[PDB]
Amino acid sequence: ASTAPLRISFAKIKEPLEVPNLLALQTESFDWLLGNDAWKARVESALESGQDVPTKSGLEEIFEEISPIEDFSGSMSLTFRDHRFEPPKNSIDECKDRDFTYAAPLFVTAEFTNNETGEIKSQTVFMGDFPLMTNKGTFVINGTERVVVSQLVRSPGVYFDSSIDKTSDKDIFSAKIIPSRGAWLEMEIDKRDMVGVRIDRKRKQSVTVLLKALGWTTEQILEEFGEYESMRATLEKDHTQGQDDALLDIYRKLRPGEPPTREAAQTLLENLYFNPKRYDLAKVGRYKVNKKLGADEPLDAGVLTTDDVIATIKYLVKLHAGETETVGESGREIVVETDDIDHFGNRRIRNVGELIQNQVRTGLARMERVVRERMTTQDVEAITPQTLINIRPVVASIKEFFGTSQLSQFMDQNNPLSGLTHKRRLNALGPGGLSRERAGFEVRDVHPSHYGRMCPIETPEGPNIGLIGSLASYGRINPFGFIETPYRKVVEGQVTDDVDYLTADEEDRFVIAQANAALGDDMRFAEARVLVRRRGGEVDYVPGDDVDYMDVSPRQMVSVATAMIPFLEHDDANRALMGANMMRQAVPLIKSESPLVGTGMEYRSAADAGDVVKAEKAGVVQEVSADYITTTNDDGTYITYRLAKFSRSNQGTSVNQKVIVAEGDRIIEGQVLADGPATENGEMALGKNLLVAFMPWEGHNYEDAIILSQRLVQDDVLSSIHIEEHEVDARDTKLGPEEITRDIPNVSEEVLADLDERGIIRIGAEVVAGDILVGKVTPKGETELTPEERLLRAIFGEKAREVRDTSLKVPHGEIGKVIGVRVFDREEGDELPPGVNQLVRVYVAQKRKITDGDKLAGRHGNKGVISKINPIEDMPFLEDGTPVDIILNPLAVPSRMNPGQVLEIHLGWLASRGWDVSGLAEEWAQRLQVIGADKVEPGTNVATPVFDGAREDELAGLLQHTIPNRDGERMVLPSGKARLFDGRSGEPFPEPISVGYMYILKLHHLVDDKLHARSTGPYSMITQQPLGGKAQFGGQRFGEMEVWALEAYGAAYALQELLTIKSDDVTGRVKVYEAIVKGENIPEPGIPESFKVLIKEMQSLCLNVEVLSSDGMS
Amino acid sequence: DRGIDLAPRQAVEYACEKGHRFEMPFSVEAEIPPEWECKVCGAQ
Amino acid sequence: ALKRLKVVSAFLQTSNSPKGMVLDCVPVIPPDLRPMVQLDGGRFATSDLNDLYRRVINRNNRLKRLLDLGAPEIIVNNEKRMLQEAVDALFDNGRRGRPVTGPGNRPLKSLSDMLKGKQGRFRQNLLGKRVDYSARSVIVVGPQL
Amino acid sequence: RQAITRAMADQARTIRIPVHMVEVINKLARVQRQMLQDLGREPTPEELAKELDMTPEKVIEVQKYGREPISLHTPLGEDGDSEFGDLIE
Amino acid sequence: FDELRIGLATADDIRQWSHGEVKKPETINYRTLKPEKDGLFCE
Amino acid sequence: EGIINPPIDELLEATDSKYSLVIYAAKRARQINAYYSQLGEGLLEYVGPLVDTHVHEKPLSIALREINAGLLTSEAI
Amino acid sequence: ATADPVKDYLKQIGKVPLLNAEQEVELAKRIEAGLFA
Repeated sequence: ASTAPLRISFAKIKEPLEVPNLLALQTESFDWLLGNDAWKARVESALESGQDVPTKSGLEEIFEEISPIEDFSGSMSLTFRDHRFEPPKNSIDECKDRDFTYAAPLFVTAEFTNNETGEIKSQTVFMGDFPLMTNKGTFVINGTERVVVSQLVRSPGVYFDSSIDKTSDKDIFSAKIIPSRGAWLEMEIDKRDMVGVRIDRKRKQSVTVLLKALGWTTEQILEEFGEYESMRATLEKDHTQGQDDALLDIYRKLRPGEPPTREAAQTLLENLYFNPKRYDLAKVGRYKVNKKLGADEPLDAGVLTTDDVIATIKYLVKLHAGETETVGESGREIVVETDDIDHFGNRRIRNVGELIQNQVRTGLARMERVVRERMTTQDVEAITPQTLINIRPVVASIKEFFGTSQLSQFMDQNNPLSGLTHKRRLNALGPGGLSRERAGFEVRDVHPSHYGRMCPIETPEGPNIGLIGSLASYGRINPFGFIETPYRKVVEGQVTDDVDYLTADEEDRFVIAQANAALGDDMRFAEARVLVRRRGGEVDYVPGDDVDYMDVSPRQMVSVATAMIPFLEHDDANRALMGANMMRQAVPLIKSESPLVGTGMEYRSAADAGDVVKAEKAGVVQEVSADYITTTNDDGTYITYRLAKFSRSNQGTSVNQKVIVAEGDRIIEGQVLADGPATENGEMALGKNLLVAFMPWEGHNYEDAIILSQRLVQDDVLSSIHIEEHEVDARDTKLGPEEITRDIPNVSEEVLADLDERGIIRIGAEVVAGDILVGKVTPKGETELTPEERLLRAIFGEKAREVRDTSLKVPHGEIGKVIGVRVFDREEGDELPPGVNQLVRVYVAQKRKITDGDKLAGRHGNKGVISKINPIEDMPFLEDGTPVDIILNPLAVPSRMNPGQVLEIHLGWLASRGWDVSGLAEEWAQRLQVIGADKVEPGTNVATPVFDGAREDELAGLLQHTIPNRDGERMVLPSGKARLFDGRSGEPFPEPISVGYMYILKLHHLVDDKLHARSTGPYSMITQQPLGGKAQFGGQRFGEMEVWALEAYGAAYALQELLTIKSDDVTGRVKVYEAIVKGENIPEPGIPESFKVLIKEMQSLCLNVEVLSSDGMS
Repeated sequence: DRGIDLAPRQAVEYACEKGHRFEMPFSVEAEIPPEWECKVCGAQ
Repeated sequence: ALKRLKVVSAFLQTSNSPKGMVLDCVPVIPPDLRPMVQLDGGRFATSDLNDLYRRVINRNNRLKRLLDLGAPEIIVNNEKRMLQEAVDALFDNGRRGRPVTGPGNRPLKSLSDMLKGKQGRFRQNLLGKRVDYSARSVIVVGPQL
Repeated sequence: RQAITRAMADQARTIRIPVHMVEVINKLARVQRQMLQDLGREPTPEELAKELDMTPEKVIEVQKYGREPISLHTPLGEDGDSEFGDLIE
Repeated sequence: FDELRIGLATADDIRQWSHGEVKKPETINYRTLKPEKDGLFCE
Repeated sequence: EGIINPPIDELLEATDSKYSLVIYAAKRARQINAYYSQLGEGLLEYVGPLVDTHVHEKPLSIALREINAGLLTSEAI
Repeated sequence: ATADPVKDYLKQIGKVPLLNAEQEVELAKRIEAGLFA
């Protein structure tokens, strides 16, 4: 009810289904893995509701899969019965502070059973520190926050492909059986009018040899397989016969060089495919095989039998026959057709639970290997379950997954949208997936089965375009793992209040309507002719009662980040992609205001973010403060919500949390207590509302640039807090331990004026470039004093301890206030890495204001650097003396093809000065009256849903009926433009210029860190070129095309000196610096050191590389 | 390297069992060792 | 015969002997170009050339030890084979068979593996180099210039 | 076993460690693993020192010595041309 | 610099370039961090 | 007050080529800058600034002004 | 002659005759015969 702030909605149609939890994709999966109380509550709720749901937790399944193993004699065994968890030894803030991993100990009950002695040793053994996902949906390891993205992967099963070869001039068919982990077999038919089998693509063979090597001999093969000419041609051209002969043939073909053996070949064939251990097909693989091949009730879990391969033979030859409808072997009537790899029913997401389960399974397999090695070298009656098992591979595998793996990614904490997008992304890269190098056009294309399952807009625009996509707003997850999506059930044209979630498979056999279809007073269709989609994504319509499923919302196709944009349906898809890809880069500001125009789901995109403080239990507020909110609940318990103030996110932006509740107001469950970063009043707020004037202005906004007032500098509109962290530690090296101290050598006393007694800068000390923060002195450096330095030391007198100034100093071009210092000591109880003794952390924060070169952007993909911060009086002001806050080039919108932002500025102007429409007796007036957008006070935020937004007629009519401000005269003409004066000249601009209020974002591609320059800094070691990087004072790379351009100019000298003098000439750089400082001319260049490295490399590959001049050698 | 006077150097000839002869310098104040390696084959 | 004559006639006209196709000595990179640099925290970082040279030297020492005493022909032949394969891996890790991985993640980069491609000397450090006296920042439009 | 462990002590690591140092350090590693599997927690170095009857500074020294170098040519991430070797001065 | 030659480097050329035999496989001492004698990294 | 103050086509018609012009002006500027670095040694083969000189500018400016004035010539060796 | 010389070495071991007790004590006696000779 009163959970969200007031936002006037332009939605014409209702939503029977609300958007589900935005963090279900992480929290639900990890609850499945843990088997906690929430997961068992969910499974019992689904069981009593009849919904399909896994009854096995992610760890009890992985422990029951590890069967009681036996030795070669089959005597003694160990079994892991039950697993349990203990409360973590550290709090979440404690782990986030002192570089700990948020983990809890994992305990399992293990018994050791030997049949000969009848001895059972039941024991509880510590298996390792198990990391836990927070309620926020993130993992806190090593003090940082890392999230694990879900991974798209090919579903295991049987895949069936069709191709045409130009040389063959005939259709060739291919059959694949790819398992979850086991070996893969490839099949193809009529490559040269014969059919063959590939066993890991090793050697040439036929299909008949595989059949005779299996349980069937010749007569049943020629009997059952009785209507295909090509395969019996292959059978008759095959010369060998007999089961043992075929077995020795496949044994010698797979691995030549050894004599054939019946038992060895049989065991190898059993272990390759039929082994339950090495071919553990997942539940998804078995389900897809019995779905595609029609196997009725095959073992729900297990390895394939010969019957699966025989049904594969059936399906392949039936497809090659040409007919498409036949009865499935050992089953019912099925369909026969080839399927593409890009259909989204063939793509399954590995969520965080399945990935962590796989890593724990690999660690457990290594542990079983170690223990199997251990039992064979151990005696009975002396083995304890605490002893023989080793948990080192398990924790090693878990720490290898959580650290330095491509799925476990550093969480982007620019703003809550970036967090939600990161936790909602689906990745196709990483281990067990498709790499960027191996990608192609087919996988990246949007499939017609992506509707409601994956967002077609938002995706990285770099080299990996379309490889990484974001989950749709309404997308759910199967128990199996496919991506589901809701639909409203339709019966006899009377749509009901029932919802069914359809995979990418059931979406083909049905026909899907639209949520934009009109309905009458009842739930019947208002029009017989409705625009629908069917199998293959064909958009052909059908009239009358012929549909059977309607969408739940028109926002079903879009993600959470894309659905933020108002008037998306007017924007191009490329600029929509850019707009959804820059809203994850906008920083939060000092005080953020919610956008005046925007989609009404903006509340749900920040309420579901964990950074906004929400009430755990309903109650009343006792006291409020900027540090804590204390609420006395209804039952009587007391809870204080601690608020993070000016902490540092992973990207450096501040995460301060304002308070919006009063001293004694009512709080219900789920109510927002304290705003997060980039949020106002529990509503999400990335940027600012700025007065836009679409006109060229003296060329300072030429080529997609921005002009903006000083009114955004002096009013502190677009500014942000930037906390930068950099630390140093004290270590005991070979010469001695360096100490943090005060007596910095050979420096003036004024430099050390702002230090403490222990060598720590004061909290709140203003710092600049090159200033001292913590004073650390190097215990010893090599002393080779020249006589000049010796006599200078004799003249002045030098301190007797020989120390070198390697204390921590502020890097170049950085200013700020020291807001917090953290000191760790080895002598205290705090843990430190080996070798170090003192570790100090210093936070410096600056309030970066807007300036030249900062990158700003809208929501519709418009973007640009800032070229001029004008004075207030220079801006073109309106008819009442209101200057515009930002000036835009209007040349951008026709070429870039995003006229939705013009609609956005018009609706922003309407949302600033409200409208009074009542009794106008027009169609748009009646629509606004029945909707509720008829009486709107000035300043209230408006809501246009992403595909239900306000129409052009509504905007024009509201432009005709804006509330007056002064003199009883509205300012913007019904054409949408207003007569705009001038600041510099004063005379009015000739014709009206479009004005409005567009939400303007401030990107994190800032100018205060992009500036970087080099004169002479650090150099690389293996080659004497200057190194690179902003934090390392590097030099800009002069690439190959640069050298081509300088050759093209014919400027030999400039190119030659850029290649020799200014880099990689050790005898040249120092001489040139000396010549410049002394004032004499630049010396002649020598030979670059990289060429000498080349010569020394070639000379070591036994290549007699010698340089000889005209006279002789060198 | 400007104005620095190098130490006086003497030439001592070392011969191995394979007949290889090489010339390498020694300092005047430094002691002359009768044992050394061969630059060509590493013999005594 | 055309290819064989276009190869053999190279050794006739030119004065370099064809002995060098099979070698008895292996030169070593000078130690800076295959460095072992001290880092913060006591950790060390070494180039893979040092590891390959260490492998070759270990196997050559073991072969010398087998030739010192009386050893069976299978063992000496296997030692010479692993010596030849280690020298081959030094000159070209990954040319034949499974490359010598090392840590278990990526193959070691041999001499040639850094004379080649985008990471080679020819294309990353000779034609295009970093430069001193250079700078970079974003651009803005100035009509007053 | 003697020759195999002697060769492993002598030649496996890039920096040569003498055989008695190797047996000391891997005995310390195995008893540290025994401590970890016994009490389920990371022990302080003082406890391991006093239960092995050496000084704690000796334990710190030997677990500093017992380290494996990381190769210079480790890739940084998605970028391929940028290597770890060009970052060091 | 007028001409840049190449060819097969026979063992005589390798011994001419060389300044010794790298007889031992170890590289640096484990405590003093000083390069070894007649081994790799030899001074 | 800028690079463009010497008119370039005047230099081109004064020397009939472009790369010869740039090596010519660069050699002249090097000679001028070496004259300013003589420290009062009075070397005869090094010629000072022919055109009137400001207190602080680059010698290349003097070289371009001298050659634009057209009072200096050269020959190829 | 191919890749993975571990397989080649294992086949180079071949079908050597495993020694039951009297066989290797006789072989050890022949070792002593040759060595003392």
